[PDB]
Amino acid sequence: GSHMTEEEVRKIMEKLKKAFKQGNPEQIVSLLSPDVKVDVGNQSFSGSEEAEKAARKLMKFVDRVEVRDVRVFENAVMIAVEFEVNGQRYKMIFTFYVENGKVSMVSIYISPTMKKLMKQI
Amino acid sequence: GSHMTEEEVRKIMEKLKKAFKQGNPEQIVSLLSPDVKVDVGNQSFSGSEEAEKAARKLMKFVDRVEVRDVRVFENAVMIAVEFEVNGQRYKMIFTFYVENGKVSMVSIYISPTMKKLMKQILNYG
Ligand SMILES: [Cl-]
Ligand SMILES: [Cl-]
Ligand code: NA
Repeated sequence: GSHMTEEEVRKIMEKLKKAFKQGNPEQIVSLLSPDVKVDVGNQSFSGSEEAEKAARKLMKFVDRVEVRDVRVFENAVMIAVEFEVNGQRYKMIFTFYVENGKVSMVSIYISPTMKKLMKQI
Repeated sequence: GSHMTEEEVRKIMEKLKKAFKQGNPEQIVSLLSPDVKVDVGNQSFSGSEEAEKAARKLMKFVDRVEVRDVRVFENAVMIAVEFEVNGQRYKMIFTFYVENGKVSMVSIYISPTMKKLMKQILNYG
């Protein structure tokens, strides 16, 4: 009545996984709920518009994307990625929490070395 | 030079799991980095002492804890729990990101029905 079956979460996982693998950010943005909450480093973003703006900014600095692993846990889709920015490689973890077929919350873990870089972006 | 092995992460996972199941928050607080960042709903907390305060507030209202499932993903420990508050059961997911043997960041997913309740507890508990 308000939750998502494993099958439903898996469908969104496949979409997210495919989008990351193709380096296709627009598919992921379309999966965000209008009031999506994004947490990355000290920064926090509210709303799909703010999230889309942030995603586009980040992707402009990213020269290469590699998907290391993807896992589903309850209504959470976790994606471990490596981004190349200016010849340097950074590992990040994206967690997508799904409600009603869309992503309500995004938690992004970034390494301390990327924190300095991420402030610029 | 800066990472944690799967074995070290799993050790902390076991500690976190035991603390939840046995209902002993001080064990969790002891694993938090001094500058731990916690996000739950609209609330945000910085520092272990502040996180400790939030944990104590919550535990005042939580009458039962059930650890439904636990998984390790890279340096993230995810714990799915059910909390009982005032006779009602809520499902939550706690994600603990580990750095250098302690938890640097905590991300908590809560269902929309719990959102109002959690704001009361964390602000006014
Ligand atoms: Cl449901
Ligand atoms: Cl290391
Ligand atoms: Na949410």
